[PDB]
Amino acid sequence: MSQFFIRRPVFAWVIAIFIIIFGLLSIPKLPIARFPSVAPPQVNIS
Amino acid sequence: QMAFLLGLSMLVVFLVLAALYESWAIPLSVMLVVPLGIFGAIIAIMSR
Repeated sequence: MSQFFIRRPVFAWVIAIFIIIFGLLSIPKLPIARFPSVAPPQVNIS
Repeated sequence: QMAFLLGLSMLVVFLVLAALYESWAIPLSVMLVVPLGIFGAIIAIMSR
């Protein structure tokens, strides 16, 4: 595997840029919070 | 969202090309042909 990329650096940089651009497109649409849905969900019947 | 679909699609094709032919010039030469196809497409649409 590694020996394949030692002679094909452009392929390595292409996979790197693929990951980099997908992460940069993904970050904005990622919700933010102080904690995840960690506390058990409650259904209140008033 | 017609610009991002053409901006992202073109970039995907460029990166795949560079991966496939281990170079940065070959994918540029392949990308340089897209405006000609769009050219005809626009020509046909305007004419019709």
